[PDB]
Amino acid sequence: DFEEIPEEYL
Amino acid sequence: IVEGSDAEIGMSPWQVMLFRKSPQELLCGASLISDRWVLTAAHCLLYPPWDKNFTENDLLVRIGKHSRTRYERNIEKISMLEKIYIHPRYNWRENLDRDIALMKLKKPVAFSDYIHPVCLPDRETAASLLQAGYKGRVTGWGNLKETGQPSVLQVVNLPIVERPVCKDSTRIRITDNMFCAGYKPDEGKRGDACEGDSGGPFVMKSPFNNRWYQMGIVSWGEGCDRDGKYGFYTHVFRLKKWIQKVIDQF
Amino acid sequence: ADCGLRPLFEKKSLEDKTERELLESYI
Ligand SMILES: N[C@H](Cc1ccccc1)C(=O)N1CCC[C@H]1C(=O)NCc1ccc(Br)s1
Ligand SMILES: *[C@@H]1O[C@H](CO)[C@@H](O)[C@H](O)[C@H]1NC(C)=O
Ligand code: NA
Ligand code: NA
Repeated sequence: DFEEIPEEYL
Repeated sequence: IVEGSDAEIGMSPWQVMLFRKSPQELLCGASLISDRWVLTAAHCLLYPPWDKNFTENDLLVRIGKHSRTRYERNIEKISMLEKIYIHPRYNWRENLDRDIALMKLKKPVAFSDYIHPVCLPDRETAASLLQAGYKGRVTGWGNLKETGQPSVLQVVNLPIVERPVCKDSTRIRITDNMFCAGYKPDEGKRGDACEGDSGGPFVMKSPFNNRWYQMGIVSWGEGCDRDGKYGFYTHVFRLKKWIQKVIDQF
Repeated sequence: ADCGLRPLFEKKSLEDKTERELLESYI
């Protein structure tokens, strides 16, 4: 349901 | 938040979203109290009855947000956690007594029009403002009703309730580390926090110095916005000696 | 130090739409 966040934070 | 309204832009710039890395989902609200410290409810991180026990690497905080689900490019900032601190006498076994936790960020967050810390109350501000009938403000991205989810941050203003009314509304044992808020059935107006609003702030605007202070943390309730029930909030000032000890030592 | 003063409200002397409700309760 959430827009994917930038991979750099994961 | 039940029976609230859409927040204005920048209305609650201390609002923090606690976000699970995998699966990517909202876990809780929280608040910004300096460039490196975030305040939330202990049960957002540790609640063994529900097999909840998060570690730092499980979690992110998202600061500066308005939209619940959008990635708000150039506005929100996402921070990793250095360390979690839960109150040592947090009572998850019984009644969520001392439902408070601090999260230290790995790096300081840059303040902006959308990102700014709330004040924590001194004894005098707490004594003056934590009075039955006085209203505070609760914000969050949690459920809009007990039994969907909002597009943007929700806000509701609620009056503090007399402690005997709080006690008489529930079978749960209340403590001096809690207060409750909400309208009475006769008052007409409605509103409450709900699941997903956990850990977010109950704030009051001091009429003495026109600053916003965080008096409470969304802690617990039996349902959401039920007649004759009230939301319960961690009494931040009562626990401020623990807050200061953590920040001063870490 | 700067805590509790919002860039888009107190810092610009703008009020949000419901903060008056809080003030009116502080009797
Ligand atoms: N329904 C229980 C009642 C209870 C059980 C055990 C000890 C104390 C209270 C409850 O609130 N919780 C269970 C643990 C977490 C907490 C919660 O869901 N918090 C969030 C909110 C729900 C409604 C409002 Br308003 S805030
Ligand atoms: C929570 O998890 C940590 C690390 O996994 C562990 O050390 C701690 O004992 C756990 N606490 C509870 C109450 O289960
Ligand atoms: Na009771
Ligand atoms: Na109610």
